[PDB]
Amino acid sequence: MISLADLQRRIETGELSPNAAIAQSHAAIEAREKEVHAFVRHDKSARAQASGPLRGIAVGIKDIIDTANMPTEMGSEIYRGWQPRSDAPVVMMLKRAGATIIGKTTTTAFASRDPTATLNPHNTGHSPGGSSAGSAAAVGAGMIPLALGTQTGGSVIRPAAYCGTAAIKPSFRMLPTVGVKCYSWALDTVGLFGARAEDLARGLLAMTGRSEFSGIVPAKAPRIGVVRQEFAGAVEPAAEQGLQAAIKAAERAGASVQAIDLPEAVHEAWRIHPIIQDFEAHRALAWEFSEHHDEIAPMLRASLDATVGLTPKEYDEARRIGRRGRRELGEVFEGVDVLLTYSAPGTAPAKALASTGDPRYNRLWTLMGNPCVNVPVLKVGGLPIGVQVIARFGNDAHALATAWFLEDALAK
Amino acid sequence: MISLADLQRRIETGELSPNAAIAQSHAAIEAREKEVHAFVRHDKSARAQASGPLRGIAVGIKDIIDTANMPTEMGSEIYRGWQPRSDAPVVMMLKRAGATIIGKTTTTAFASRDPTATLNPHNTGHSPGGSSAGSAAAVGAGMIPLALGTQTGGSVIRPAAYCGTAAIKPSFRMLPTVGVKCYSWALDTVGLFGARAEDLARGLLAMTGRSEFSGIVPAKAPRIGVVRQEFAGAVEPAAEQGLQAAIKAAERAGASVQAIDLPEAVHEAWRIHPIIQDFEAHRALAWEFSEHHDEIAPMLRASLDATVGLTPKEYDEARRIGRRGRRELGEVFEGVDVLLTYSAPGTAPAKALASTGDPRYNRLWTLMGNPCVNVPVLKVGGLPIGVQVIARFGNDAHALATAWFLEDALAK
Repeated sequence: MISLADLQRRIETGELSPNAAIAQSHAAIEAREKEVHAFVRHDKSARAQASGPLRGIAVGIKDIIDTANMPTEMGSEIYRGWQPRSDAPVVMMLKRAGATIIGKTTTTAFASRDPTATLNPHNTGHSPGGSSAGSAAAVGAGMIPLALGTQTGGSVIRPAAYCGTAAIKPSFRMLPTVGVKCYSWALDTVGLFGARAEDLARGLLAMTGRSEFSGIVPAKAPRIGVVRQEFAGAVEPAAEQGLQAAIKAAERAGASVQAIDLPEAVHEAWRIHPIIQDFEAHRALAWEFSEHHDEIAPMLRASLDATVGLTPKEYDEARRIGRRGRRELGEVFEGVDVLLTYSAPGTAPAKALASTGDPRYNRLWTLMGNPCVNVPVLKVGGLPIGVQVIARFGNDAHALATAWFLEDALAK
Repeated sequence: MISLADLQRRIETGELSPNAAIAQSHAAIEAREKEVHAFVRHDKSARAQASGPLRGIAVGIKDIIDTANMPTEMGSEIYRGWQPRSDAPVVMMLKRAGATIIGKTTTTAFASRDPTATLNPHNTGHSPGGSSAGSAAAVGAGMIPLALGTQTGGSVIRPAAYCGTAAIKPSFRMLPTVGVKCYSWALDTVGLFGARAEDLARGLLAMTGRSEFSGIVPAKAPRIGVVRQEFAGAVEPAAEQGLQAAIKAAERAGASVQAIDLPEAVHEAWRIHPIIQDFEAHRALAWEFSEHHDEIAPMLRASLDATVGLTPKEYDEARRIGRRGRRELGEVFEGVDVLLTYSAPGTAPAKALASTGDPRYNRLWTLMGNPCVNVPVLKVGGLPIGVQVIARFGNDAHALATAWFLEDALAK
């Protein structure tokens, strides 16, 4: 994988040149696209910019995020050829910092369950996950140093884990969703994929100019609370293997690790996530569902068909539960600095299964809103396995710091 | 003005057919549109639907709200001829309910300060307000029974007051802002324009399907708390005359009224509203500001050019202040059912002033998120004056009921 921070340093000292950096990505992409299929379209003519901390940095953008110079097809035939007039605010944050929008990465139709044609970089016979399939795969294939994705359920953390890349879903609403196809406005959150926690930090800094992302350093003696989300069902061995590997490394590194169960109110929040997501999806995709029903990809069309009867009443109650869940979650952070849990059910599923994977271990946090970071840990049978690092709402910086601490810990 | 509730009742009993109802609107639009100029576009072929609670009901749509079959030009040359792919969810809520989208109504460029060419229905020498100029003007001129607008500061309540129409800015995020050109995602709220409070209720009931909007009836001996928002400065005579008149009509109607001071924390919220708004505006209109700076309407261009320096730090500080204001504000509602205040600084300004009016008496409530309803009280010099009925967050039904009560109180 390509490191964003690495490129920056090398370019900042004049050791490396922006055009060279960009030329590399163009090469890297051409080197494996026929193998990975992580891009809907690649702008071969894309060139580096003259100034800014991100000059020389190639960025892939999930195709539900508006671009003014390239189509934004939503991973759906309904939007084949569709061309937004403007660039989404998050895209502008990148361009204003000097980034090079190198192409649009694949997304499942309307960022839901329907698999894309993208293949896992580590094993072409497996899925790269969803819905931010291309952003994770392209970064995992060393095609680009950065990529934007989105998460409603687990569309950022899970695919990152599956593809062995670092990634973060910032605190809810920190990054605007303007110009980003909505699935569920109560959940949709923009995310970044990179090589390491550090790369993610430098990215958010460039995009937001927020001091908290400036000079982030690995955390020291982190207070960690491990939650296995029993309420989310049974996990796969490989996943537990990764979590234990991470806990062991962290303890050796000086972290105080303690297992903990989540409040009952949090369990409930995890359970009603689908209610909020699907009820809102019906409003958010009302036009598509009403005028182009049969054109909506199979799986999404099915989940929508099955939920046409969700009511405003049960939806309001679902949101009440969500609020209760957040409140009692904050209390959990009185004792620990971060929570550690699985990033996915296990290794990425074979493409033959026609599944991007179950987001059951990701959804809760998207609803709570806390910042989440995927930390690549190990690989079972060649397929990557990671762990999810979660901090208090609004403390994305500490999440990346601890995620960084953890990365070095695993590096022995 | 055309009453939505009235048309519904007559269509229901069979007294009026949906086709005839829509024909009535096309005609009502034809009759005054040349003198008012409330529509960017009037779809003369728009027909009524056969079923639904809103069959035979024509609705004007503020032009920053996406429509699939008509252009959405955002009141700006930058988006001339811009055609959205999908209808915004709120639009779909109307269509799915059986309504007819009869046209797009004027909006100031990107919903800010730059006046539209629309004229006040009560006196063409005056402003209809803004930024939802056309929606207030069209309903006020008796062209349509309903219209959608938005409010970041006072874009719904103020123009409604100026044009003498009933209107509601529902609780924050109750209506989705998907497909609605964003100015400030922390503030942007969709609102409705109608003849009376009851027409609003019927509109929200059909759009949301929420029971709290079903069977609404005038409130009885409501407990009212009068707030003059001194932090905003003194209001113009006409505005006070209208307020003083509403209090007396209410008291004589059986309601208990009392002057109340707003928590200092709330005053501060009003004060920092501009920071949140302007700071976000810079991210929301990033593409426009960077790629088409000089094409931005003069006034908005000036306010943006003057706030480029706002920082993430002061921004977050303002959001913290806003949240504190929300908490302490809820307290106020433990003693009183609704608050009663001004809708605008006074009567509509003369067009020659090149101003859509000062939003200072509207902005706080948009940040607080409480549902607000404008009640037309009287007219000075032939120009309408209203008062703003405000209920605690999520208590929209009570806001409409009290507004309905007040409407009757004034009819004596």
